[PDB]
Amino acid sequence: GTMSNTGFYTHESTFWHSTGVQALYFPIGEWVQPPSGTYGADTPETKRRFLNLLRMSGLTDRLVMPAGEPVTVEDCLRIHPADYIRRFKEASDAGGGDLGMLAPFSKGGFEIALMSAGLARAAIDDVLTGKVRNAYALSRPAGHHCLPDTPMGFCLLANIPIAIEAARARHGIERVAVVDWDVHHGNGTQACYYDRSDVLTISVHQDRCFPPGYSGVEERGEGAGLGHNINIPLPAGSGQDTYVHAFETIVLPALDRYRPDLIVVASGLDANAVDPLARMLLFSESYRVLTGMMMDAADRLCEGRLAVVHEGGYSEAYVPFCGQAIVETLAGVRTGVVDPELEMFALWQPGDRINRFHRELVDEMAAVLLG
Amino acid sequence: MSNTGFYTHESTFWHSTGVQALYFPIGEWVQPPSGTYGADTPETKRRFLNLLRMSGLTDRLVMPAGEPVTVEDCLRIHPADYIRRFKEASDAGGGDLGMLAPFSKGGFEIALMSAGLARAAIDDVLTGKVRNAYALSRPAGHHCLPDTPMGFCLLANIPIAIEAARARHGIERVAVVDWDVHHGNGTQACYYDRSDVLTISVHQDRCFPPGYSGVEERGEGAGLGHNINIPLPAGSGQDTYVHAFETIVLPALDRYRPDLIVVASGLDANAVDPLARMLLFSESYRVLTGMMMDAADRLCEGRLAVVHEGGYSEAYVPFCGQAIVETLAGVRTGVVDPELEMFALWQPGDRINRFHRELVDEMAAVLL
Amino acid sequence: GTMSNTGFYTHESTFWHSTGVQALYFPIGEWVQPPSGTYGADTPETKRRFLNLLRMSGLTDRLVMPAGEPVTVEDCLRIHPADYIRRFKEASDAGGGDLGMLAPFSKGGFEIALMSAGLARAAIDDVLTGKVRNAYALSRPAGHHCLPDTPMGFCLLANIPIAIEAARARHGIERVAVVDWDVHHGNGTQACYYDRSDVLTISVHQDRCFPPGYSGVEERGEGAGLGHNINIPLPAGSGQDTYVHAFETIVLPALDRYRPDLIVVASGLDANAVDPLARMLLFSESYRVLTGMMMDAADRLCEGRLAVVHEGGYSEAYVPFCGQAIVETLAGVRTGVVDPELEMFALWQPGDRINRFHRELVDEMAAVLL
Amino acid sequence: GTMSNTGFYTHESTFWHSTGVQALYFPIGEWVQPPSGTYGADTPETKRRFLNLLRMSGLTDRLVMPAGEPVTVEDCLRIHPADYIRRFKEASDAGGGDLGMLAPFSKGGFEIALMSAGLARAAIDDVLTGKVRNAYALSRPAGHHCLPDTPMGFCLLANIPIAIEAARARHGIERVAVVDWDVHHGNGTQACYYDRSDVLTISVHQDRCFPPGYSGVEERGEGAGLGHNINIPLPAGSGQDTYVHAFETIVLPALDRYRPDLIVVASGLDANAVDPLARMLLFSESYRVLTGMMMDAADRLCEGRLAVVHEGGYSEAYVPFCGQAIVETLAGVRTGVVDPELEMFALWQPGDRINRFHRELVDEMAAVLLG
Ligand SMILES: OC[C@H]1O[C@@H](O)[C@H](O)[C@@H](O)[C@@H]1O
Ligand SMILES: OC[C@H]1O[C@@H](O)[C@H](O)[C@@H](O)[C@@H]1O
Ligand SMILES: OC[C@H]1O[C@@H](O)[C@H](O)[C@@H](O)[C@@H]1O
Ligand SMILES: [K+]
Ligand SMILES: [K+]
Ligand SMILES: [K+]
Ligand SMILES: [K+]
Ligand SMILES: [Zn+2]
Ligand SMILES: [Zn+2]
Ligand SMILES: [Zn+2]
Ligand SMILES: [Zn+2]
Repeated sequence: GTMSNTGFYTHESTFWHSTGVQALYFPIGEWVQPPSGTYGADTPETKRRFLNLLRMSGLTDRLVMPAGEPVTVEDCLRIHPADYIRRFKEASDAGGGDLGMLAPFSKGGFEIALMSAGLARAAIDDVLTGKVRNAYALSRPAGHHCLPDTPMGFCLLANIPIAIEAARARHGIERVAVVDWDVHHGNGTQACYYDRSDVLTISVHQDRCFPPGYSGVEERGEGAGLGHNINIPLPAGSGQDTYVHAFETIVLPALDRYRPDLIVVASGLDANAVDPLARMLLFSESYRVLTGMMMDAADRLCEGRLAVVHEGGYSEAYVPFCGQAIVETLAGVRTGVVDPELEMFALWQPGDRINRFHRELVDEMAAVLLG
Repeated sequence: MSNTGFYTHESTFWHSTGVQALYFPIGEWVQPPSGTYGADTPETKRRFLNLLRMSGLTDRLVMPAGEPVTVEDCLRIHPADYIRRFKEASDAGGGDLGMLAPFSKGGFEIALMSAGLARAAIDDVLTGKVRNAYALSRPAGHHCLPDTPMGFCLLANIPIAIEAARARHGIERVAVVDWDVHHGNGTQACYYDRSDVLTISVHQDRCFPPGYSGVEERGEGAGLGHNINIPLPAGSGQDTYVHAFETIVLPALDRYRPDLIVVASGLDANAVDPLARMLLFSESYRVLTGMMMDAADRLCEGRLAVVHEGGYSEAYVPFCGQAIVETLAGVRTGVVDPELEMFALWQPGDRINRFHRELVDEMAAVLL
Repeated sequence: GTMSNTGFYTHESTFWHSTGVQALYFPIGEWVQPPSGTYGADTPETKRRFLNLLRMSGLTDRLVMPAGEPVTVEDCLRIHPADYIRRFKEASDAGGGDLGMLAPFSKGGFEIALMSAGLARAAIDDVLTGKVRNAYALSRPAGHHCLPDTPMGFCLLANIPIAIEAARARHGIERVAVVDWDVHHGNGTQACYYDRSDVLTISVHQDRCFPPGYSGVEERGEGAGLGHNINIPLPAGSGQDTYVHAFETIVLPALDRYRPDLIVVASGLDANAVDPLARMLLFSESYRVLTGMMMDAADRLCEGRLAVVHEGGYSEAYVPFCGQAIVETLAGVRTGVVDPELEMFALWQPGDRINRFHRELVDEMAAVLL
Repeated sequence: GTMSNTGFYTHESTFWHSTGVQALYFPIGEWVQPPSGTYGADTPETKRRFLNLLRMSGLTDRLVMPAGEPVTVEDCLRIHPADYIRRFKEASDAGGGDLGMLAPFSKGGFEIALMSAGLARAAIDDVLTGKVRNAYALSRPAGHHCLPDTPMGFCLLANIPIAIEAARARHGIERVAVVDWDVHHGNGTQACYYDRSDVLTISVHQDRCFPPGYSGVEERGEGAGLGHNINIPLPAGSGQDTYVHAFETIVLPALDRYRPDLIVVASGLDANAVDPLARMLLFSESYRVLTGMMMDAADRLCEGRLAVVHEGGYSEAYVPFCGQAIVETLAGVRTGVVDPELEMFALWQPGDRINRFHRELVDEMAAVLLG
């Protein structure tokens, strides 16, 4: 019982990153009144409360929890140009700033970003060397929107690509699949590997949400990357049925065709049923099913090698239950935690008429993407 | 001076639901919140009023001093036992006498004031002191059953206000159009067997009450045909809402011929609300308010009273509320909604909208 | 009866000024963790809750509440150099900043600072023209630490000096007294008039608090201003007895000798018993006493002309009861408001031994200053 | 580098205790408006931020940090009557309550109180068995105002007395000294041992603060406890000089005469210079001095056996720097932490004239209490 083979990678400094004073994500000034209680959208508590519940549940006693270690600037330069890293560190040493679109940070945010990327790097490395069978990295700030030279949407470094390239330099790995179930499009991961065949990048996201107006079915890669990028925009208001169907008919077959040597999941929990930053209806049970599917795929394709890296998630109240369910599934253990909304959110799921239409939309995309 | 009344009182912001994480009670697995506590926080309503003041619009609004309803007003809807137990709990430490309707010490008096804002707004529209009105009621009312508070609602604000107007003025027909994203089960129950109020609810399918749709609940006895439930799919945007108003709500009002239109205006269908999955934004509420004003112009001499219900985004509710009041008053301000472009880009695609329109068209045929 | 002759000057935009993300007033960074919940020290709620209680009490029905109007850049230039105003406006048009010592502000803070100063200007003007007998201006951001060229300690413009100089240009008023009972030293007001006899500046403050380490008894002005500045540093831990003694034996006699044509109170409420930014023991009853004393002085010396301008106060929970008590005293009415801490904060007051010693310290200052 | 002999005892559940909605400590109601941001006075963050800074500082890598274990009902009954324990458990199983004066708690507060007391019990036990040389227990809820029959002032169980009596039953310890430097009077500790000679209870506190109006110099015990209780009320506005003089002239000589076999410090951090709940002027350097004096006393009198148990402290911004200073002193190490208020809070200290008068008051008390 005792110790599982699942690693959980976290460091206190990830909770010290601050985006500044916003009302939700709206900058103050003009017509947006400063907030009185919670400021910001990516608040530390939207990630800390997940860790706190994990500790209260007792699960941490059964997890491998290594000390966090930051990436180096050299690790960053495998993805980002030296000019971006210089200006980022320069602003961080002053009073912070925002070098992209909706990517604010405070004094010292550079070092925290290095630690966050280091949690992902260590999780992927420890899975590859067999120190653990699978892993969850509680990275904050997130990574999947960060382009090589432009931070975006709360993401300051390209966490997953940095971790993959660091692993390639130290281990060599023939093919990697990144499955992004954060509710927003993983435009950063897509851009980092768009012209390459050695990473299959898959994103399931709310149609048109972030980047705003973007769907992306027709963006399949270019050059050697043609056919190695898969975008699955789902309608707002999709629930577990739609997500499970997209995984069954698109994600899983795409992974079987590609035969990766490692599966990385970009795990945003912002598709949850009460998140302010999207319109989806997933709940804790949904994340159990999706995690189980990814574990099954990793078991069949790459000896169970599955690394899960946190991205978004904006409900302080409900994100902890979804994260708890993921880690429980990775570790193969249940706890005494009771999700208080388990039945309510099941009753909120769309009816059969809506689910049938959403499946038809998914089937149409599966024909376009897999044939 | 505009001819639009805005009814608000400071005490409505002093009602508190207690410590919850969102709406989850704290306990073994729900950690107490660190920043904002609760879901119906005072700021989800005060920030609307604050923006109205910053915009200058309050200088052109009629803003009477709030006056609470009396126990006699409450007893037209609620049994004396409920009102007694409510007052007794409020005089102690508060409590929760229903399902998800917590309140603190003194919450009874605040609920009387909240209902009084709705009573005054409706009365002032009926007597013509103002052409239309917005009542910033908190706590909300549209989930409150005659003997059971529910879903943040402690008294049946709109029904108390209608029955108070009837007791002085005698009104033959009133229509209540509820665009709060949750089903107005309280309004529905107060008038379910009556023809003198047409109750219409547009709500997210299955949301609150959880799993409830309600198309088939069309009234009973003398009220048969006088209740209309319009469940819309989660993820519906402006196109779907406007179509449901064009094809169901407005035709239903035309047939019924109300002497007064009351809108139960929750702002929780907004695109970033935590408590629903809809995609309305400030421009959507301008369109819907314009449609209700045009209906009131055609049917009842512009008599339109708008009573606040839900809305849970502290950041974004103010811009939606501002847009409604600007539309009621017929004046624009310098306020620019910073999310106008983004929330337009978020709207559903044509394929989704076409399917949602088919679903609305099917209900329109059934609902006559 | 019906309406009073007391004005209350407030504008919604004053609550929209933000100092940014700080833990209390500490900047976030390597060792100061970002706060969860309340960020900053000068939070909007430390002033808005005062107004909210005033509304709940019903007192606003009987107060004159004119619409707020800002001061102009021209009004500011009577005190501040154009270079400061230009750099302040420049930073405010971008993303905010901090041009001094512990004076952060956000985008648009310049226009809000103009409105805050405008509340003080209008309050003083309306008292002078007789529109109201007395007034309270809920200014935020505060003003009494702002030097002519350097903002400091949450103060971005010199509210009271700008208001006084505007009243001079408009009405030619000759002698004004400023009595500053904010718990911190009014170094800005002192600096603005240090060489001038047409304003008597008096500050009662916690010894060494803000500016840190400053006491100031011997700084009594210069030139024509010699004898027209009075600093009364009181020990940390002083309560109502000590404050009342300093007012009876120093403040009131100084006003009698100066013969002002207007009394302005710089009213910070941060000497209250639970404030985080000072160590004093005043409570709502204390502010009734001090306000009555200032009203008595104004009644004797300048026909009741008394304008009260808000400065500091950092207890969201308790500042409202102190502000309410001041405004009730100014209007000569009582309300149904019950201060829940009256019994406890009276029990917290220092014992006789300490009060005796504090009185001796006050007596020594009085012998020097008078 | 390597491990210190200092224990730090904390459990996640102590941060889940909630006092409910109060503005500061004022109950909400007709004239106290509900708070917007921070609710309550004893907020979880007033203790968690101390732990968070300890982790950031790297000091935790060199501290012994055992898993928290709660006390049992048997342990509580050594101090509290069965009727109180029964009623406390009953209210906790429902929806919480307040069984005393200013001691609210929420559902499940009973189990959390048992854990909080357990942190103190284990700290004292491990100091006594030699598992660590000294220890800090981050107890929350606090204990030192709790009377045997009546909770008070945020304290639900008598943490320190429960811990001492548990140590007596298991180890037979003969004499213990409790030195309470929380800014409020330790009326709970005083009551628990008032007629006993086997605990010397010393409290340094702001005169008249809490319980309100209480000074207490003349309350020196009864029966076998005569001369074994020492109250040192200091004036509001006292700073480091006054506190240090009180320790040099009263606390340290009292410990030398009593010859304890263990020293327990009831460590509230609410004498700090920005605390809302008192009027004192201590800062992080002051707590280094006071902790060093207690360590020197323990070194001379009881083989270094010193257990420090958290009580109050209500500045979220500043309490962490004071707690960090104490633990660094116990462990005998420095870190990279920079207290940002060192220069300002030194400038705030009282002038010579006040310090001389406060010293005279202290001298008069030493003449009554020790001679
Ligand atoms: O359909 C059942 C119906 O029963 C009636 O008694 C309630 O008042 C209605 O609101 C409800 O919908
Ligand atoms: O007066 C304003 C000043 O008050 C002092 O007590 C605080 O330490 C400073 O941070 C603040 O700026
Ligand atoms: O404070 C502890 C003691 O205080 C004394 O005044 C009481 O008489 C004692 O019974 C009590 O235990
Ligand atoms: K995605
Ligand atoms: K509805
Ligand atoms: K002063
Ligand atoms: K003490
Ligand atoms: Zn996301
Ligand atoms: Zn609603
Ligand atoms: Zn001050
Ligand atoms: Zn204390």
